Amino acid sequence: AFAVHVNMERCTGCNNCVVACPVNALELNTVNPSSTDKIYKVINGDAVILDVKHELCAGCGICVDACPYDVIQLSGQPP
Amino acid sequence: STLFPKYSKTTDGSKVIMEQRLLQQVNNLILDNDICTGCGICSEVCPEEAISVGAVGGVRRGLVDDAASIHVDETKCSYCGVCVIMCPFSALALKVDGEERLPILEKEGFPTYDKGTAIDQDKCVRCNICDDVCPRDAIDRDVPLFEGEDKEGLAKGQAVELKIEFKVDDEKCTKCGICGNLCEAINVLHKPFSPEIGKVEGEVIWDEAYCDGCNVCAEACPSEAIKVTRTVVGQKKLGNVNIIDEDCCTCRWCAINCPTEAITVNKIFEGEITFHAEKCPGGCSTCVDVCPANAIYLPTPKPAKDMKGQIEAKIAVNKDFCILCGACVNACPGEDIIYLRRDSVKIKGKETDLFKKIKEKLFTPRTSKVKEQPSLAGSVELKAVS
Amino acid sequence: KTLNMITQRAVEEGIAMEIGKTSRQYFDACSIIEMNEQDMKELGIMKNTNVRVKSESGEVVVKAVVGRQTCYPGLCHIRQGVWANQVVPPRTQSTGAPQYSGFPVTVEPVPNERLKTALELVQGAVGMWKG
Amino acid sequence: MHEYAFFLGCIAPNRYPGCEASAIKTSEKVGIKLLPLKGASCCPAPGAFGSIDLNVWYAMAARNLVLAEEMKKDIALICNGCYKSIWEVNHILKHNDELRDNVNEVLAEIDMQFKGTIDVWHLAELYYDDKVCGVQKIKDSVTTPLSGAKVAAHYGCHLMKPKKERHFGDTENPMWFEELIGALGAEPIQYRNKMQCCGAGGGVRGYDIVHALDITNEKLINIQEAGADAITELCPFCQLQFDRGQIEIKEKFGDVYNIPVLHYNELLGLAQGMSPQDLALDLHAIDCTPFLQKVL
Amino acid sequence: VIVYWGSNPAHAHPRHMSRYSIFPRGFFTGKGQKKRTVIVIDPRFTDTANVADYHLQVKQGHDYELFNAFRMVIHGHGKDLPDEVAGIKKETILEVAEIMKNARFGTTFFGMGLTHTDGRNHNIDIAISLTRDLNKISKWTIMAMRGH
Ligand SMILES: Nc1nc2c(c(=O)[nH]1)N[C@H]1C(S)=C(S)[C@@H](COP(=O)(O)OP(=O)(O)OC[C@H]3O[C@@H](n4cnc5c(=O)[nH]c(N)nc54)[C@H](O)[C@@H]3O)O[C@H]1N2
Ligand code: SF4
Ligand code: SF4
Ligand code: SF4
Ligand code: SF4
Ligand code: SF4
Ligand code: SF4
Ligand code: SF4
Ligand code: SF4
Ligand code: SF4
Ligand code: SF4
Repeated sequence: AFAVHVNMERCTGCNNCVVACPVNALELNTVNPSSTDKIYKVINGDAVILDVKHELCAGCGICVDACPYDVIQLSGQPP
Repeated sequence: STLFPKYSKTTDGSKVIMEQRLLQQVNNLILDNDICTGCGICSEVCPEEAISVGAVGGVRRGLVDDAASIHVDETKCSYCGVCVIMCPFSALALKVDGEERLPILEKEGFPTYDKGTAIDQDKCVRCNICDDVCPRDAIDRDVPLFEGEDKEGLAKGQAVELKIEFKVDDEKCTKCGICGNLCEAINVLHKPFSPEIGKVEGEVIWDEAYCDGCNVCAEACPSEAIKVTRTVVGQKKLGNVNIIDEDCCTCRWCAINCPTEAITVNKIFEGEITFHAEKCPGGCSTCVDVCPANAIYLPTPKPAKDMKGQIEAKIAVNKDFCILCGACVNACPGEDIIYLRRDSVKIKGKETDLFKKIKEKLFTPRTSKVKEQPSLAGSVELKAVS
Repeated sequence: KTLNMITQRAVEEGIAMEIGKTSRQYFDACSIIEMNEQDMKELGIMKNTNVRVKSESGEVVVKAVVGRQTCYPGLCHIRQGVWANQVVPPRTQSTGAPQYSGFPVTVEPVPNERLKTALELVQGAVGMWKG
Repeated sequence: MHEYAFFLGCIAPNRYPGCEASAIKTSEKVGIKLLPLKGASCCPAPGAFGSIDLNVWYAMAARNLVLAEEMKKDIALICNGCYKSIWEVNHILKHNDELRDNVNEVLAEIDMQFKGTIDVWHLAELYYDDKVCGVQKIKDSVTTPLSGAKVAAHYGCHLMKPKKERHFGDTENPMWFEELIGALGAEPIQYRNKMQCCGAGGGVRGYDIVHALDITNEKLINIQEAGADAITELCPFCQLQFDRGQIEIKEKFGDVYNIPVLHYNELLGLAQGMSPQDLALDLHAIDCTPFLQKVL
Repeated sequence: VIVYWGSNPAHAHPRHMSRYSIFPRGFFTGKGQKKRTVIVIDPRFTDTANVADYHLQVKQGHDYELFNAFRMVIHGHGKDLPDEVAGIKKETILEVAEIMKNARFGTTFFGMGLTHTDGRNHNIDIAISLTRDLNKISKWTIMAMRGH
């Protein structure tokens, strides 16, 4: 239930934070999908986090490790 | 107001130090963030409900800086030290004044875990497998380091107890340096050359501490002067191998893989963990990355002409090595891929009503969850399975 | 000093051209040297200061910065565009692909000199610089 | 992109133009748009002009306010003294009716009325606010780390004091400006009596230069003892004092510090990659070259 | 296995990685990225190299010698390599070559690193020769990073 922050100023729209998030990958890549909500979607060229109320993230670091030009900061402390 | 109950929480390097000042008495709950594994056996056990669990996967992978695996509300903590006794991999310590001091054990008010480690030194053979497989840096092979990777601990030939005899023909020692221009045992000394005799004359000195049955120098002798022999006296066992007991986590990897069955480890927890592979969303090897006992694996994809219509699993576990910690469950971002349930903790020390409560807390089944409540954002909440 | 050099891409550069080849965004994105920190110290180049990149087939005054994409000691880099092609040598080796990456160049710290805009560069190379 | 009228008083445009240039560039890089104010003048400088006549102080500050009122925009400032004049006259004339009346019948001779419809902000206040560009956005925009530099902050007096008249919180040991310097990557250091006046306020800079310089020298001694490599500031008065006054201290006394004095907007430009020539660091009395060697 | 030889998808083709090469979870690659080995070769430490798992920081212009080293390794007597080739060290060469040999289905992408340096087309054709040689024991497919 952590909080992710995306630096819009250096986001290129690469979409490798959307493809690599394992909560996004739940809908289409799971047998009998449990939850179909998504943290990121690239609207107007930058990654927007729809997870406003910080309910779905799991601090996995797959998205921080994925962005090619580090731009996603993961906060492990309560918002 | 009043100031002197000074509550502080400082991140001194890699140790998160949580403190309570007084004039002369302090209280230091120190968490070593390099050893924490993200299990919650410190949050389930906290009598005072202060320890919460944070971004386990990110912290255990190094992608998080402003947090540890666990957050302790040092205003609520009571410095009992139950967390320090009940943490399987000792990554939490209590220091009262300046020394690691556990009053509850000093008064025998709490049982401790019976990891029960031991290495029968009359059976271990100084092998290197147990140090190699042990996931946690906790097996110590006290063994002089022979020619492998270093200068000889004693010598290649003294790693075994052998019996060798070397003899020469002073009648045929031309005193060329070949005998010791090869072995490090043969040292030929040419005593100074004087026209008195007008000849070369010295001595060939052979030391046991460097020989072998190599016998190369027999025929490296231009004149046939040399002889040798060999055999072992029983057993060698140079050094000792034993287990650090405050670091071992009952994985059974070294016991399962020891060549001579000389290691006696018993798992602290008992139960069962199941993986519903069909619910893993693929590229999320967080569970693999955070498992302390490396029980989890990504099942290797088969080659072609061998798949046989069965495609592959996405994740699985080795129940032989799983220690029922819970880091996998705390880290998985999935919904219910993992099912964890512990049935019996193994202890020494008698019992307590508090310990029965803690057993009841540790033994409730749990599984992952997506979309937990926002009011507790910044921590983890699992699913209670009926 | 010989300081081998390459000319490559960047997202800010692509973004800039699609804003427009005559835009302040394009100017800012392309007028850039991305060299090594060790080379900058050894040459004597203050970070974020104009510098004279002069190869055998031209010359250009370009801002000198340090790039995240770590160039090893002895490499330069201009984001491709007007400024880089002011200095790219035209040798093709009978293939039609000019030496767009890997031509020697000398670098001279020359602050207090302005940068030339894209229009000024091209229209003055041709002889059309009305403004 | 939030839009503000950019007041731009006397010292930044006419002595330290790099400050205003970096202000516009860095504010545009973060989500802020700084629009020129049409025919703005000296905010009647609160010391040297308020000491003479409070009524003409009110009238001139109100004229500056009604320019941006006609523009229908919120003022943005980069000077603590200009903040005092503009913001405080705005606040006083939003609540005091007889003073509104007096200023309005003075301004009616130039076809111009004050109604009190806009708000006044300091640029650092905007950089700190979370609705507008926040500390995290500043960290995002920073592209040159400026690491390994000890930097001493001078808050000034007219931004934060009196706390019964402002809304910035504690005046005894604020840390907000230290967070903006920490965002840039430079480590802000703490020195003795960090909240002391620089000595240039109230017209003392002009009336008694030796007195003002002694007040400044107390600060410079503390800052050198701490070990600063530059002094950030949010006021062109204080920058002028700390910059000229180092030279006047070197000549009137025998004290040498050679500590560069930079506006926070100039440091923000340096962090975001602007060139020293584009910041006009050659227009300062005290050479910035050692600091540039350290941070570049 | 995925090789980006002389290319920089992060800045040239931004959604190449998230659409075609690395991160998508395919049919036979259901595990996604975590079973893909990504090797990036170029003198810079580009953003593609940040995302990658290996990196062969090669001297600019020596890719022909690098390819020849790889192909001698593949043809089998790779012991005749010098101590280092093109700035790359022989053990790392052997590491990447072993990964390439064991690849179930590989793919090589190339760009300006090969088409704009010394030996414009000979770099590309030694790359294609390497691919044709690898298809002896594995399946490998060169592919050009076309721009517009
Ligand atoms: N934003 C943006 N995107 C673009 C373009 C653009 O202009 N702007 N251009 C488009 C078009 S026209 C092109 S053709 C494509 C091509 O773009 P790419 O083919 O992907 O090549 P580059 O982006 O130029 O980066 C090439 C990489 O090869 C490295 N390199 C340089 N010399 C050598 C060498 O000698 N050996 C090796 N191994 N590597 C070397 C370079 O450092 C660089 O990392 O991009 C397209 N995408
Ligand atoms: S940390 Fe994991 S779950 Fe959270 S947004 Fe990133 S990839 Fe998704
Ligand atoms: S991976 Fe990074 S650059 Fe790409 S869209 Fe996500 S945040 Fe932006
Ligand atoms: S290892 Fe587990 S029980 Fe021990 S401190 Fe870390 S999270 Fe708590
Ligand atoms: S010392 Fe006791 S109260 Fe404090 S965190 Fe540990 S278990 Fe909880
Ligand atoms: S694995 Fe067994 S035999 Fe080998 S060193 Fe360890 S204890 Fe001894
Ligand atoms: S090599 Fe043979 S002949 Fe020479 S000194 Fe030794 S034993 Fe004697
Ligand atoms: S038998 Fe071998 S090891 Fe022994 S002295 Fe001769 S050469 Fe040396
Ligand atoms: S018993 Fe298991 S966990 Fe403990 S040291 Fe041996 S291998 Fe490691
Ligand atoms: S497999 Fe066992 S040891 Fe590994 S994380 Fe899961 S419960 Fe813990
Ligand atoms: S079990 Fe959890 S950590 Fe492992 S692949 Fe599935 S979602 Fe990812």
